[PDB]
Formats: sequence, C-alpha cells, structure tokens
Amino acid sequence: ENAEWESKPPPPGWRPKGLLVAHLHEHKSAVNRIRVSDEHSLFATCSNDGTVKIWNSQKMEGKTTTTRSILTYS
Amino acid sequence: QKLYSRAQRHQEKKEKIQRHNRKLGDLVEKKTIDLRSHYERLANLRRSHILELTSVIFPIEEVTSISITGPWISLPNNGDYSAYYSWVEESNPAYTISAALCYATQLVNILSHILDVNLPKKLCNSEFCGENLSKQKFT
Amino acid sequence: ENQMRYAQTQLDKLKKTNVFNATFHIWHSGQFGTINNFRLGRLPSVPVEWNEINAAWGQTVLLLHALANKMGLKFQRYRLVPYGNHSYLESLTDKSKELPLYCSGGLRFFWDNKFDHAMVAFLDCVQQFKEEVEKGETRFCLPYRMDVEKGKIEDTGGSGGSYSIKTQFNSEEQWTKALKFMLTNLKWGLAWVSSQFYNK
Amino acid sequence: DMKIRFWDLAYPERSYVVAGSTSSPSVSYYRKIIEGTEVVQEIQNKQKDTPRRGPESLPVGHHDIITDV
Repeated sequence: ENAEWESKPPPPGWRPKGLLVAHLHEHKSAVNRIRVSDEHSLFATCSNDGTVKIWNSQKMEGKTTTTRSILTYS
Repeated sequence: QKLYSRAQRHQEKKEKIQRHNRKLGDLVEKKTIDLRSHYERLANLRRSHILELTSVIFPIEEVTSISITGPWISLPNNGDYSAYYSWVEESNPAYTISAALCYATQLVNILSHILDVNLPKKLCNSEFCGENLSKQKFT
Repeated sequence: ENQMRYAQTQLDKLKKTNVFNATFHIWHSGQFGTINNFRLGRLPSVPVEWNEINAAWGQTVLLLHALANKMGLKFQRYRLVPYGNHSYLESLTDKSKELPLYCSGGLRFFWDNKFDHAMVAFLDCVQQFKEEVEKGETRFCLPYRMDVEKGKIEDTGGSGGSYSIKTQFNSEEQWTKALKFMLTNLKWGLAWVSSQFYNK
Repeated sequence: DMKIRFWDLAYPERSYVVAGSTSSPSVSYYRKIIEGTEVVQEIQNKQKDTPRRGPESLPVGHHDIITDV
C-alpha cells in the first residue's frame, strides 16, 4: 500500500535543461556506477581506478567554491 | 552423439572467444599508445599557444605588483583589490585595477579554451569593463 | 576511440585556431563592426553606450598592439598602449602628449578634440601597419584606404566615399561606417599575420 | 552516443535531448506502432555571422561513453 519507488520524486514539470552545474574529474578511469543516498544527502561513484568516492550532493548546488569527493575509499 | 557435437562446438567457441579478447587487448593497448601520443601533441600545441599568448598578447611579468599584457597594467601582488571599492566610494587607480581584471578575464577565458578546461564559474570580461561594479558584484 | 576522436577534434581545432583569432573575434552586427562581441560604433537606429565604445576601442588597441609586437613593428609617431576601456596612444615625439581613446559622454564629445585626434592617430597606426604588411608581401593590400593626413577612410571597394573618423562635424552614421570599414581592414591584417605565422 | 535523452512515455512528441554536442541538429520524436510494439522514434531533422562574445562556447557534454546515470 505504501509503494514508494523514490524517496524524493522529481519536482512537478521537471525538464532537465542540461546546464552543467559541477564538473568533477577526480576518477582516473571509467566510472562504473552512480547511486544516491536514501536521505539524498550524498551520492557515490565507483571507478576502474580502484577507488570509490562519496560526494555530498548538497555541496554540488554551486553554493560551495570547490566540490571534491567528501570521502575516498581505496 | 548430440552432446559430443555440442561439446565440439563449445571447444571451438572457447578458443574463438579467447582470440577475440586477445585481439581487443592488443588493439586497446595500441590505441592507448596513440592516445598517449595525441595527449603529448595536444600538450605541446597547448604549451606553444600558451607561451605565445602570454608572450605576445598578455605578457605576465613580476613588476609589489604583477603586470599583465604589459607593465602599464598591474594588480597588487597581495590580491587586495580594495582600491576598486575605495575608488567607487570616492592615472586613476580604478582604471588600472579594472584594466588588469579585464585582461585577466580575457586571459582566463582564452586559457580555458586552450586548456579545454570547463571553468567552474561563468565570467565574461565585459563584466569588469562595463559599468562600475558594486562592491558585492566586484567581490 | 572516443578519446582519440575527442583529442583529434581538440588537436584539429588548435591547429586551425590562431592565437590572434582566439584573442580577437572580428565579425559584424548589421552595420556595426564587432570585435570579441564589442560593438565599435554608434548608429541612430542602434545607440551604443559610450562605455561600450570605449571598451570596443580597447580591444582594438590591444589587438593592434599585440599584432605589432608579434611582427616587431615600432610605430613612428605614436605608441599603442592597451588599457582596457581606457586604451590610448602615447605620442613618441612628445612623451607628455596622451591621446585618450575613450570618451565620457556626448556633452564633452563635441569639445574633446583629443578624442577625435586619438581616433585619427589610431588610423595612423593602422596605416603604418598596412605599410609594414605590404613591405614584406606587396600582393596583399588592406581593403579600405586610410588617409592619415585628413583622418578619412576611403571605401575603395564601394563608391570611393571618404568617411571621417573624427566626431566633430561628422555624422553618427558616417562615423559608425568609418569604424566598420576600419574593423574590416584590421580583420584582413589579422588574416595576413595569421597566414605568415600560421606555422611559426 | 554521449547524449542524455529524456523520453516522455506519455507525450513522446515532447521528448528532448538534455545534454549533448552543441552542434547537434534539432531532433523530433514521433510515435508509431510497428509490429505491435508502440515505438517512439527519434528522427534527426536535417538542419538547413552571429557575433560571439569570446571563443566559441566549449561543449559541456561528455567526450566519452556515459557509463551510468
């Protein structure tokens, strides 16, 4: 009865304009996956470089001068 | 009999699949080497353009103050551009600061294009050469 | 393979990109000549603010000064000094003489003979550049003639009409037209410098 | 194909490319039923100077295969 596909549905009429907000080139090889946290406070990416990097999604809103991986697991 | 024929086809498939992977591995390595050469060419071509750009159009030399394009346009080495705020509140020093930022913006915009680096902030050189920017807009 | 195509696109782009062309993008906006998106001129149908005209002149001075430095041309009467929206020409004969390439507005515009002289002095620099460009290769000639003694630009391709670069006793249309013709010559000059140094 | 495409299963005519190569010709999406499958097809419309402030705007799209979204 409480079927939730997404913890945060896109805003009504959301049509992505394709405006680049943050360019992150920390990974040294191909990125294999992207995942978003259940609270939507963080998202993580993994790469063939052998590292998994966690990013603060709130920091990618442009309010911060430099957006880099919050944590690096290798 | 049918299992033997399938087993024969599988033996062929294993050697066939092994060869396809080997060919791709060598081809990938070769394209990686060519890519390495391409990156070196791009780097050398960029370095030439950057040294030319900064040697003919936007000369950067330590004149303290640092000059850009020529010794006639200089910015304070400490980065304290309060002279612009002071002038807005008030050989005009404001023209020297505004000109340095204009040439700097043009250089940054050109450097971005030559280096193929998407800049984190969208800034046009006309912003520093247009109307006198408010303290907030200048900051 | 995608990286090779991308690298090749950047390589090919950089091979066709000339440092001068990257710094000065010369185009046209109707009757106005534009350099790096700065309109050089004012038309009664399209009034360009003096602050924009000063900045447009600044890009022109920076262009010519850099081009001269690349070719090693030393101006005889005036030295180009790029200074953003306040670019000016310094007289080499009288150091204390500064020709300002900027105007603060229409009311002083009618009495600032130095600005009119500054525009003519810039044309003199362009004429000196033309003579230097043709001294090496005479097969190339700038499209618009420049009469430095009168401060008029002759549309050799059009009807031979001479438009003055001075604002005093000159129409805003003819002044804008003269600036448009001047920008066309400068674009060809860049194309020449680019052709001579495209491999240097 | 390095393109991020938004396909609207309710109004396929409104589908559009979010990010891609700047020079990508305009594309239109049409709904057609083929072999019993409702298929929305992307049709590239054959595209038949403006002063630029600064150098030609750099492509914001990716330069290699987008592996995940």
